[PDB]
Amino acid sequence: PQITLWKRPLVTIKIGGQLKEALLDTGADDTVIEEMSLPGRWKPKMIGGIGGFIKVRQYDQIIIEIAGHKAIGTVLVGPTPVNIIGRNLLTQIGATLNF
Amino acid sequence: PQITLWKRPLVTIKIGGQLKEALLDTGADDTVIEEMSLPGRWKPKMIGGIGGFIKVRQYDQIIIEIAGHKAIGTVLVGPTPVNIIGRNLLTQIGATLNF
Ligand SMILES: CC(=O)N[C@@H](Cc1c[nH]c2ccccc12)C(=O)N[C@H](C(=O)N[C@@H](Cc1ccccc1)[C@H](O)[C@@H](O)[C@@H]1CCCN1C(=O)[C@@H](NC(=O)[C@H](Cc1c[nH]c2ccccc12)NC(C)=O)C(C)C)C(C)C
Ligand SMILES: [Cl-]
Ligand code: NA
Repeated sequence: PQITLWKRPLVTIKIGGQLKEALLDTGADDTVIEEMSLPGRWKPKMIGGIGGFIKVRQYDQIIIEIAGHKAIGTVLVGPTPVNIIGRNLLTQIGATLNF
Repeated sequence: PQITLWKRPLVTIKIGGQLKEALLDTGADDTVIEEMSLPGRWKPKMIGGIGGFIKVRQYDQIIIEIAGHKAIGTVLVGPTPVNIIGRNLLTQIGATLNF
């Protein structure tokens, strides 16, 4: 699609068999989702944002669909205020910013 | 332009007579710039995200030139680690996400 920005760029994602809403976020290096169960081992990661840093769980090679596009990559799980699809997965679905 | 997302979408902006680097951020509702002087009255605001909230000053009807494209709107000023161009100005320069 071509997604304009008058509204939040919220799309449906599918992860773990579950549909969720997430923000397509070009300001995010990484993809961060609210607490949920994911398979396998995780590794620690610290991410920084507007209010400081937080610890998240990093899961690699997670199958996730983003607005109907399949991706397989790293998903961080933690106390994010909103599910965020970052550039690691935006690149996998071929997204660009255009003006 | 068409901006791929392999790297952070950082661009040069001009605001308040000053050149700065800022992140084109589709996930941001608002535009937030590091501490600087701007004209007019302001009001305080708390903005949230990863790591919690920071207090900022809200200035209205500010012009920012974003990679050569002028936009006017509300600009927040405060202790952001990264200058952020949010949707309120991305819309004005006709930015879209495409995939
Ligand atoms: C690996 C890593 O940590 N990378 C960082 C980037 C980075 C590199 N060096 C650093 C050094 C220090 C700090 C950060 C970095 C990274 O990618 N961070 C991401 C991140 O937080 N990105 C921000 C942009 C940003 C980048 C860098 C510094 C600060 C901020 C997101 O792109 C950005 O889109 C996030 C997610 C959604 C909204 N939002 C924000 O931070 C914005 N908040 C908003 O737009 C909120 C949204 C909202 C509505 N209702 C709410 C209720 C609760 C909480 C939030 C909300 N609105 C308002 C009005 O507050 C503010 C910029 C205004 C996370 C998600 C991985
Ligand atoms: Cl439009
Ligand atoms: Na599906």
